[PDB]
Amino acid sequence: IYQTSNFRVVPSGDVVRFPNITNLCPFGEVFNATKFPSVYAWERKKISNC
Amino acid sequence: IPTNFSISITTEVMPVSMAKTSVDCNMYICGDSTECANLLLQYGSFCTQ
Repeated sequence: IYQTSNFRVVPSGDVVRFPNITNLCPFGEVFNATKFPSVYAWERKKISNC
Repeated sequence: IPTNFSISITTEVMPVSMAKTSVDCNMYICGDSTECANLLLQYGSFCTQ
């Protein structure tokens, strides 16, 4: 018996499993409201980190 | 001159073998970096000797 070289299994696929979505955006909620202001008094809402 | 004997049994422990270790330098050196093997093969037969 004479050792010649080494072997290693080559990876075929790839798993990019990521954690499920975090801070959801209030976009779903801004389109579902019972009251809305006029045209000249439009509200400016700040949305960040979503 | 002794008049009576005393049969005794002693013990003696001597190692004759050790742990047959085998370290693969393909995983020890350049664990998972694929670019590491390009520089590892530059040295030579350090993984063979």
